[PDB]
Amino acid sequence: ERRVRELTEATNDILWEFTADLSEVLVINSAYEDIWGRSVAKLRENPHDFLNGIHPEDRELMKDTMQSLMDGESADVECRVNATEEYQRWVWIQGEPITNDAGETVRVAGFARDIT
Repeated sequence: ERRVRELTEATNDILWEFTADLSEVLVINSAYEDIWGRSVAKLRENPHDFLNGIHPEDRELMKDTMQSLMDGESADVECRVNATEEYQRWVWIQGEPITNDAGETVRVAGFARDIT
């Protein structure tokens, strides 16, 4: 059923990864620009910039998401994005923690898919 879904519309997921303190973007692809309505260049210079593209109500859900990741759990959230389009896009985000030698979450990584 997944393949047939993919025939109907080619997948174009955002692939992302940040350091856990959001000091840097480690992975971001060009799909980010159309969906978020913001530049990858700006994100690299300020890794917190993606938050400005998230509806202000879903911004606090993101705090809960980061906390889950820091507790070593995977997370799965849906939120409204793209400030230029009055946040009319919905995105499905799934993230996982990448840990250091001591089991601490030091990077967070996943995908984001435009689900309308």
